[PDB]
Amino acid sequence: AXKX
Amino acid sequence: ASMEINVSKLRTDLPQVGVQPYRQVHAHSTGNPHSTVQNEADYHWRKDPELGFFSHIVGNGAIMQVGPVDNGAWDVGGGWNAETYAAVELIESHSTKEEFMTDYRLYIELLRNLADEAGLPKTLDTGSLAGIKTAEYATNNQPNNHSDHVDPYPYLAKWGISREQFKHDIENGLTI
Repeated sequence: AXKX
Repeated sequence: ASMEINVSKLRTDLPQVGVQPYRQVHAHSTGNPHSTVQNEADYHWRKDPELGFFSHIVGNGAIMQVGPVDNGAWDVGGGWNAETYAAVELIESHSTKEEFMTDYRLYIELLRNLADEAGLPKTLDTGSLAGIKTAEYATNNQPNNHSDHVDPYPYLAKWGISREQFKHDIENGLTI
């Protein structure tokens, strides 16, 4: 997963 | 069988991301060869959300809802964060193909169900904004991308599920  | 979802680790304090309508369900895998579904849920519960968060985890024969749906998410590292209706993580710690398949089936079924719940097409990695998208597809296609993630295809390939098979299962449903 990944906000960036 | 009835679908069962464990909501014990649903992290309500995660941030609002974007606004309805959310056009996508995101298919992920954990990239973690050793963690169980509970390990993933417990880490997700306490972690800095900026590192990435999601809504569901599938593993060890269980489905856990760990974050809100219909909320957006910081799951794909770019503009399609604001399209996340739900984001599902498949665990990667299976010892055997049989154990993998139990969870893979739940994963397909849940991804389909979440798309239905969201009013979205049960399609995989199409060009249309709406549908089920892999992290790979988001990385490669979303605006303002900052991710290098390409899940879940590599893990599916480890256990002999091709790109075409995954697409077929999402789009037509499982068969024997």
